[PDB]
Amino acid sequence: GSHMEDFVRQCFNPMIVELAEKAMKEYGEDPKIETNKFAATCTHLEVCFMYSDGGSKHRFEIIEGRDRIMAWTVVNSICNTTGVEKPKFLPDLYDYKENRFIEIGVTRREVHIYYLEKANKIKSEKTHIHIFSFTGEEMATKADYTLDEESRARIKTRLFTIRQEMASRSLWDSFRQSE
Ligand SMILES: C[C@H](C[C@@H](C[C@H](C[C@@H](C[C@@H](CCN1CCCC1=O)N1CCCC1=O)N1CCCC1=O)N1CCCC1=O)N1CCCC1=O)N1CCCC1=O
Ligand SMILES: Nc1ncnc2c1ncn2CCNC(=O)c1nc([C@@H]2CCCN2C(=O)OCc2ccccc2)[nH]c(=O)c1O
Ligand SMILES: [Mn+2]
Ligand SMILES: [Mn+2]
Repeated sequence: GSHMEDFVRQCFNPMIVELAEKAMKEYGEDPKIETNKFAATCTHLEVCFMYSDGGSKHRFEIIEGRDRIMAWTVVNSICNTTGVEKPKFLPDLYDYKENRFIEIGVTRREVHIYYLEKANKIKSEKTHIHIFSFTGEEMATKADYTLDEESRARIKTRLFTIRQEMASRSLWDSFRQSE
């Protein structure tokens, strides 16, 4: 295998690793080759799941982690349930409390840079955007951060723990440059 793949398997829990493998193979990418994107898929997955964990019991409909056609099935149902507009791109969550889809981003640049790319690419206006970084920074639409401070602070801490673990294994440099 590879050093990055070995690190991913001992860093994330097996359920996350399995969902990342499925999501990567579903789009023609092999986790054993594109190991940097393998780490980023695991990171993005865990962040979405910690995010959904931060709300109430039945607040978030998780979209990420499902297969493509079932994910769009849940989106069509949410749209016909509440009446919100069907987004052009697959989001990560839906907030039943605020009635909006959420796109979650985990970047290795300025949260402003990645927000600008995502906000211009989405072009749906209704989809709420929330970006985390590997340095503790976050940016969200209308400065509305959805969750309480304690839940967001846990995610940031986890991201920085992943960053330190990669550097100890001298993997962080190629990982930050691969994005
Ligand atoms: C035991 C516990 C594991 C976590 C798992 C949970 C993520 C997520 C799990 C899967 C369900 C699998 N599939 C396959 C298709 C149908 C389907 O449903 N997916 C992915 C798509 C949506 C979904 O449901 N789920 C399940 C319940 C709610 C949820 O979000 N979460 C949430 C926090 C971080 C994390 O990983 N659980 C289970 C419930 C409580 C909990 O925390 N562990 C092990 C040690 C650490 C830990 O937390
Ligand atoms: N190569 C593919 N690997 C898995 N899933 C893929 C994929 N191509 C498409 N999908 C499914 C639909 N896209 C997303 O869900 C999605 N995309 C994006 C960005 C922004 C523009 C395109 N993009 C992209 O290429 O994915 C990057 C990526 C990598 C790991 C984990 C999540 C995302 N950032 C999201 O935070 C996100 O959730
Ligand atoms: Mn997604
Ligand atoms: Mn996302």
